[PDB]
Amino acid sequence: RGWIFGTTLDSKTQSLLIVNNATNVVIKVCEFQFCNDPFLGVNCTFEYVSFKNLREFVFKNIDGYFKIYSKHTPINLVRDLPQGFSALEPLVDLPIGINITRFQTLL
Amino acid sequence: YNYLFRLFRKSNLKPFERDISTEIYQAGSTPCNGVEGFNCYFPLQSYGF
Ligand SMILES: *[C@@H]1O[C@H](CO)[C@@H](O)[C@H](O)[C@H]1NC(C)=O
Repeated sequence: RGWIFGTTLDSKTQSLLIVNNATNVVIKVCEFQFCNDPFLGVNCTFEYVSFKNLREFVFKNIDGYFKIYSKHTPINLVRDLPQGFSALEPLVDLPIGINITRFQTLL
Repeated sequence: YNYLFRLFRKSNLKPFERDISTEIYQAGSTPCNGVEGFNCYFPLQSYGF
């Protein structure tokens, strides 16, 4: 359901949080003191709001912009990545200005 | 004194990189252990206009 990106991930430097709420996508950049092992279930320089599936994402950070590309496709078989080709299309281009060296996934 | 600038950093910024951090700059052989001292500095000056 989302990702953490940054350098320290402790509050000593800013970090980027991306979360999917099913109603919305929520994106926030802050001096977060993130959990030692983050989880989901039922200050701050920037904020923004807007097996059978394979969901693909590309992330890169260039000149302070954080760029995201994505694609969704069905799959016929469940063992690992399906051999073939389709191109990811640009999702968003966030003007955040933060440095990134590590990331983590929100299960 | 409301206006400040960073005098020291570990490395130069990338284009449009923004860095808030006030962790103590080590300028030499002194192990700073999170506090100021000889060759250990709070990295922001003020203009004092
Ligand atoms: C970005 O963060 C890393 C964290 O290890 C640091 O080494 C590097 O100096 C930073 N980049 C810049 C351009 O200062």
